[PDB]
Amino acid sequence: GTILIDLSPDDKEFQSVEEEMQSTVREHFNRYNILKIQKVCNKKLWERYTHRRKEVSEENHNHANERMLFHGSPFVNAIIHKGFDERHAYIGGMFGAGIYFAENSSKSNQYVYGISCYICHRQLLFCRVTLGKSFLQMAHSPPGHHSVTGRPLALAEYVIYRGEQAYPEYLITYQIMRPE
Repeated sequence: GTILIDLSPDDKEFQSVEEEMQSTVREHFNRYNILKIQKVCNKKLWERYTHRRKEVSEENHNHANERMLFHGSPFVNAIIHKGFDERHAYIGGMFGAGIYFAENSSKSNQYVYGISCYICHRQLLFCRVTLGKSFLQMAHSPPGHHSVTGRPLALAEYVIYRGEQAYPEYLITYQIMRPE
């Protein structure tokens, strides 16, 4: 029961997600061509998220440690309908078998087509992620912990090992803009 709410570029919510998308771009293109920012409204994927959010709160001194983070994966189209699913994690990842996020849109943009075209439209997710007690760096969370924060330039990555601790709130259809 997923319904996509298309946001007007004149809407404060659109501009918020637009600036957050554009301002978090670093260099390893310069700016993005933001085409479509849609809200993801699924009552069951939401009640599943919030239920888990409260579980983590009670295990972390009444602090969910919630963050808005970007996500890229070949599974975006499936995620918005079936929710995040740790079962589809990669066994050999640097931080084990978890779902990867980043606070830089440009980081998540790397993982859109698995692990240089200006024409083909891309999609990222801008998600609510419950980090809870994040371990600074494997199969699951370490004991007493709910997420992994990594920092391998030195760009921050965040990994969860339970699909229900993230909700794909915004679907951003965009292109990387050609440097003039």
